[PDB]
Amino acid sequence: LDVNFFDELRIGLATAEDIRQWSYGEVKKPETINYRTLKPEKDGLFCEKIFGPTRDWECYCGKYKRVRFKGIICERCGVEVTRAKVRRERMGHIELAAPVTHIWYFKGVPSRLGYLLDLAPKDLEKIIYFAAYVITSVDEEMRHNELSTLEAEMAVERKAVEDQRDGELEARAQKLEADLAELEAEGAKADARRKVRDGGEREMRQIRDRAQRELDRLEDIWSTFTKLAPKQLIVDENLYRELVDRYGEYFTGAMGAESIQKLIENFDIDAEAESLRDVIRNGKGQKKLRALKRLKVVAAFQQSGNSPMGMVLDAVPVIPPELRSDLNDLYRRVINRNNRLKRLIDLGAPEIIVNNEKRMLQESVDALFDNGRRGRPVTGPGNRPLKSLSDLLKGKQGRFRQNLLGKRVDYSGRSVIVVGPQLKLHQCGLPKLMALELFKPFVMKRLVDLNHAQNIKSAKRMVERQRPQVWDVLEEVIAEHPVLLNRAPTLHRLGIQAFEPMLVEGKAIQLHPLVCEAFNADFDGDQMAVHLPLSAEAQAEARILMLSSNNILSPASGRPLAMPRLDMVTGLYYLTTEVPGDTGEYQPASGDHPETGVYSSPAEAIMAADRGVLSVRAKIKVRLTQLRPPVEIEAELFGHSGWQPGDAWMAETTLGRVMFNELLPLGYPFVNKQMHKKVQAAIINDLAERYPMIVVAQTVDKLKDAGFYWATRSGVTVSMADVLVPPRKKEILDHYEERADKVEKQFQRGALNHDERNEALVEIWKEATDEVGQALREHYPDDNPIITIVDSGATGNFTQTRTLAGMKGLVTNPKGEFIPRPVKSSFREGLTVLEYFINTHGARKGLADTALRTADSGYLTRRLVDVSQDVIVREHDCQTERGIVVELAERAPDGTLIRDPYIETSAYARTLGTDAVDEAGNVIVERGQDLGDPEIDALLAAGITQVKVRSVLTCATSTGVCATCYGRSMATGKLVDIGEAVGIVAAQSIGEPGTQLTMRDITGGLPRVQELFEARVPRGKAPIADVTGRVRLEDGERFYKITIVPDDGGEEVVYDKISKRQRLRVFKRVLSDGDHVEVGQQLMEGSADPHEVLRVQGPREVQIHLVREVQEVYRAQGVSIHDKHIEVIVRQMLRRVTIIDSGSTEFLPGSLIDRAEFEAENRRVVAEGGEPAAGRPVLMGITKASLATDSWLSAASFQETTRVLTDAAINCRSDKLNGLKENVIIGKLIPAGTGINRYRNIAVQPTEEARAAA
DNA sequence: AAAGAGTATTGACTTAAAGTCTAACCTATAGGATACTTACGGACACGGCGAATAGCC
RNA sequence: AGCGAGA
DNA sequence: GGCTATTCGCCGTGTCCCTCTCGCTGCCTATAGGTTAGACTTTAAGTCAATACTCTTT
Ligand SMILES: [Mg+2]
Ligand SMILES: [Zn+2]
Ligand SMILES: [Zn+2]
Repeated sequence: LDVNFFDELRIGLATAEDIRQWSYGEVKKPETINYRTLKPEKDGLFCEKIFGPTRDWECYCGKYKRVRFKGIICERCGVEVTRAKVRRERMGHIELAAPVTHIWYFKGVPSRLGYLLDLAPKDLEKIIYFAAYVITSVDEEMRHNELSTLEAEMAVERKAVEDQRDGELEARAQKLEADLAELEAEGAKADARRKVRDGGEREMRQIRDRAQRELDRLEDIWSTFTKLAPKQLIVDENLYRELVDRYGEYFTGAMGAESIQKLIENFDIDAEAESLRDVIRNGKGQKKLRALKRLKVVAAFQQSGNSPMGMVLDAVPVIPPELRSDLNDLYRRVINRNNRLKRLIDLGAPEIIVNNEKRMLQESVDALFDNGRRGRPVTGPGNRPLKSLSDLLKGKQGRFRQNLLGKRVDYSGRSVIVVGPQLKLHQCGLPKLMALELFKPFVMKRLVDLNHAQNIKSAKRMVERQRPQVWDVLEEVIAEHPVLLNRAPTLHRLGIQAFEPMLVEGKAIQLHPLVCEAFNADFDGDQMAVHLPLSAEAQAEARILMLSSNNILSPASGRPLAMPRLDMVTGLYYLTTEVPGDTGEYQPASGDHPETGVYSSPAEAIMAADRGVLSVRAKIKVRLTQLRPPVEIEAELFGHSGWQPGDAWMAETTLGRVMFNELLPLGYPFVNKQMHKKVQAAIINDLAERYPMIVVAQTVDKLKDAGFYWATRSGVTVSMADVLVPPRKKEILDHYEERADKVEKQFQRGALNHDERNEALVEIWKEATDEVGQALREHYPDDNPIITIVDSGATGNFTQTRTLAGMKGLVTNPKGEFIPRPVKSSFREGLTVLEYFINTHGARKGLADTALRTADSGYLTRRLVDVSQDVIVREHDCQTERGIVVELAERAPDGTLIRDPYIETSAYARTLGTDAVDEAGNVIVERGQDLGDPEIDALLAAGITQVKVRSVLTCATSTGVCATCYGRSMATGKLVDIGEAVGIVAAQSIGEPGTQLTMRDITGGLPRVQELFEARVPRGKAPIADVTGRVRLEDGERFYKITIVPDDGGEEVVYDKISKRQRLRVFKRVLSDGDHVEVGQQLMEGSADPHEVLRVQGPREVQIHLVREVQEVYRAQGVSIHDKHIEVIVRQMLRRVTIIDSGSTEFLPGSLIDRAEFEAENRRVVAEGGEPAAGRPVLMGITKASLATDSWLSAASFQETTRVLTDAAINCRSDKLNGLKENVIIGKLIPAGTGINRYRNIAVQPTEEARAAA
């Protein structure tokens, strides 16, 4: 059977010997099962004598029927009596009467047979489908001697044909003499005599033409010989049969697959490989390019021990009888045609019939291995293609991406989800029936242990009728058993989290609200699947790694994802905001009474608020004795070691803020700020950074509770009366309609064309839009429900508010342009019919655009994951000096350090490569620090901008990356572990903001991202500066010519065809003709292809370019992704070098070889004679990088299955099963996280003191 | 010390099963001779190939 | 195999 | 003067197109051999039942 001894997996061409070695028999009849008794036939497609017994442990006839007869073969029927399941294991084989060629190596462009034999594809096809003869052997020296003899014999034949030729000419002459005698002897017409005479000499012209035909037929054949050599096709078999009958010897010409077999027999690989290598080394140009193409496959066969006989097949293997009859029918066709061929050869048949039958057999094998590849697919009942033996493997519905990496699983459930706010963050409701069913084994065990049932089957009966006693035991068993909750699609790592389940009454998984965002799961009919870990390892993994309370911060940007939002944030905003002039406010008036605003303790404040005296949102002064004061008050009152739990201090704030601040931990200082969602996020981020995660969970949960309660009390409701239109709307409408009418009049006088007036109206109405928006904003009070919800950060944006009251605005044309009408009505006021009809365009287009974009995003994520499927941490530190530089703050022209806007995703969570230096002073922060917020603050304060940080790009470790160079784990909040699969995390983080990554020709959306990671030359390829020099732009419409005089160098280069419509990117000032340029300044407007920038500026500059561009496109929509994930991908992109000089070491020119292996070869060859094989770095798309891996089982799982398997087979490639996809497919443990060889084999034992306790 | 039950004998009766033989009834194969002798989306990418010009035979 | 539908 | 090679264009074929879930319909005749199936005649295995003696329990 099989064990863990799978260290290496090998694929290769299977020779006929191997095929008949695998087979346990030889099916030779097209009979599946008897129509009447319904049993397999002898020697059929389901023969029990071959593939085993249908029902286990008896032969066909039944002489032996029990287990003790194990491994015995019954003499009567020959069935080996054993287990029945072996029918899924044993193979047959069909011994083809004539050879056939495997399709994959024939039709898959480039035709590997064609390249191996150097036969043109059309030619080869005509050979192997019996349409044109091919020679396979020829003669040499005796060829010379009989060529002289044959020169004499063709002199004889030419003389004979010329003799008949002149005899025909003389017969013409005599018939012409008779004709002229008739013409000029009898009385005939003046022209009729010349009619017959012209006709006669016309007959002679055709006779001389026939002569020329005979000449041709002889000398052309002689010329065919005089330069004859094999592998030479001959169409028009008439010439072939002529040659054979005249030249039966001196060549052997064949037709079909066996012809190719013979061609491969008389084919020495070493001589052809040497000749091709010589041609490449000395010959240049297109000829070299083809010769290189063939050398690929020719070397593939040379280096490996597999001979090219495997391409032509003598026997076809028979898949075991589980396929069970679409595919089976194809097999029947093959067997029918093979048997008929055998009979035809036996009886003795004309060449035509047997040749046609051979062609039919070839076509049948073709259809079997791949139906529809060549010619129309073989169709079945209902006129549909038969699912060929290869269609099982390819596509979405192929075996690789429906059944191997993705499987359906037992012990799982699914239900709709309903918000439950009463649950703790680490809990999830689970309906009683679903839990009972899922846990039916465990509850059975417990109720048999409890003696509620006598035995297992009685217990199973007990549960199947849900007897009343089986609920208490159920509560006992479910306790302390984690469960995973997935919500498809799992866009990112936080799509699946482990909760502790709890029973709930009715049929609905009660989810915790705070994790809603993590799932993006919103309660209107989403269905969340539930999975149940079983093994001790799985339960530990779920309880520890996956627990919902253990994953608060996003793995992408680390911002808290359990943060309160929507309702809770609104409640907190209402609680912590301050309303001057409210009841119970503070007033310091004296001379008549005290301030009457202060309170002894917060408890006093709540007791007053219970009375209708103190509002929760009034300014007051409370003597706090249990909340830590802010930094300044602590530093003033206590200064050094203020022990707050007993100390008291006077706080001038609102009671609501006090009630809030009690929810934070004891150590957190008093905040005293209005709780915008932003401020909440900052608070939670700081809390997670400082305090342990469990505290973060508890605080977040308390926050949710308070938020919901106070949102209920917040008094936020929507009514028409609460939606206040702006009173100045009509005046603005008139004011801007006046300009619109003016533009209409100017157009009606021909002042401007349609496009110009469309743009003018667009501008006028957009201005009107902004004006009414401003009027509405300033018209609203602050306490309004709508402004309250929007401005608190709870949800929605002011554009929606403005559309709700005021004016919706310009509506998109279904092409994408702007309707110049535009809509002038608020939804509150109610849109008119035509305004609504115009509006529908935009919404329908948006909905449509969502679908295609999510499809493309999913595909992109698949690509990125595959490329990064093997980027996992391996070492703590490589100590590599190399690093990248990040700018941080930029010097102000007046002199000042303004923090760079995009610092939170660039330098945060990075390890310093070199010690910081200040004014050539001491080190503020030395090498090897996480560079968390205080560090960057210190650097900014001291006055340093550029800092050298370590990154994955400049990581010295060959395998994966090291912990330090990668930097901080964004999710865990500390340094990375030695098993984290940072590659998968990176890719998923890039892909997650898909769809929400929208757009508004050079691309700028998800297509632009794809292009950046695909290395595709952009459409708007703006030229870039190459060498510093004064520019001499010339004027060419669509073909700007651009000269640049090199500062030092060679020759200025002019760019023949560059688009004029672009706008020159500004330089040190707008870039203009006559200006000295840089080595990288973008000349024109638009992007630049990354290959060019690489070739100009080395690997570092192209790296920085790619990261900057992708980050830009993402930032353009406001999604924050840390730079490091991108760095990981671009690192994966730059790992291969192109070979210019082969040196003398097995490196074909143009080969894409890994840099680590490149260096290894170099250190191998420096000794024993040095031949440095020069190479240059190169940038290759994500797809190519993935498909260039050293693992065929992963590349095959990825895409374009047929080609990758054919290539790997020809190379006899062996997969070492080191990646993640592979380990998934074969079902052994991934080498990542808890699977690597340092954790996978930990030894655990008690202590000697513990043994003493025993 | 007595009685009842179990562990044996033996014969007597009984029924499944099973090994021949039949028979008859399906079942698989071959053959049929006046003369006729031709069907019925769209984008990316690479590799197999138009149009040109110059040099060499 | 084909239809329709939810997220 | 013509053909081929080194240089461009041009066109054709192949590959890909997110995930998860729910319900419903689609001529004839002649030979020879197998074939089990079906009944007859054996068994072989099973069931009943008389009898009696010995051992254990009350
Ligand atoms: Mg929803
Ligand atoms: Zn048998
Ligand atoms: Zn490193």
